[PDB]
Amino acid sequence: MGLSDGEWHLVLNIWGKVETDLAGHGQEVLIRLFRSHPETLEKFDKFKHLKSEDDMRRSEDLRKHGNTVLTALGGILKKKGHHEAELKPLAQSHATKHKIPIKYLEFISEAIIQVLHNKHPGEFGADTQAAMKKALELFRNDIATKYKELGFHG
Ligand code: HEM
Repeated sequence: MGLSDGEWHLVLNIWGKVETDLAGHGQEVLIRLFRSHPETLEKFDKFKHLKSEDDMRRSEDLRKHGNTVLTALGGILKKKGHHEAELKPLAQSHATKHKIPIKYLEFISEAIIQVLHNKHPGEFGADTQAAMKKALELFRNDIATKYKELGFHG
C-alpha cells in the first residue's frame, strides 16, 4: 500500500503543476466527476441546480469548492506516508455531515487522474500516473479505515 520515495517524488512532481492553480484544476475535477457520475452531484445541495457543463464552468461557487478540495488533498499528498493528522478530519467530515461512500471517492480519484492526464500530458506519463493512482488508493483506503471507526460503512 505504501509508496516509495521515488513514487512520492513522481506524485509531487505532477502536484507541483497542479499547485499553481488549485481552483482551476479543482473545478475541472468536479466537472468531470459530475459528468462521468451524475449521481455524485446529488450529494451537493449547492450545485444540484447546475444542469450543464457551461453552467458548471460559470459557477464561482463550484470553482471555489474545487480549490477547497484540492487544497485539502495537496496537504495530504505533501505529507506522503505520514498524513494521519490531515486525513482524519476529512474522513470525519465525509462520514458525518456529508456521508460520502468510498465508491464516490474512487470516482473522484478517477476524475483527478483524467484531469491531470488531459492538462499535463508531458509531466503525467505512465509511471507518474501509476504513482498518483497509488497515492489516491492509499488516501481512500485510509479514509475507509476511519469510516469504519466512525460507524459508516462507506
Ligand atoms: C479527494 C477527495 C475529496 C476531498 C479532498 C474533499 C474535500 C472536501 C473539503 C475540504 C470539504 C470542506 C471541509 C470539510 O467538509 O472537511 C468538503 C466538503 C464537502 N464534500 Fe468533499 N472532498 C472529497 C470528495 C468528495 C466527494 C467524492 C463528494 C461527493 C460525491 C464530496 C462531498 C462533499 C460535500 C457535499 C461537501 C460540503 C459542500 C458544502 O460546503 O456545501 N466530497 N470536501
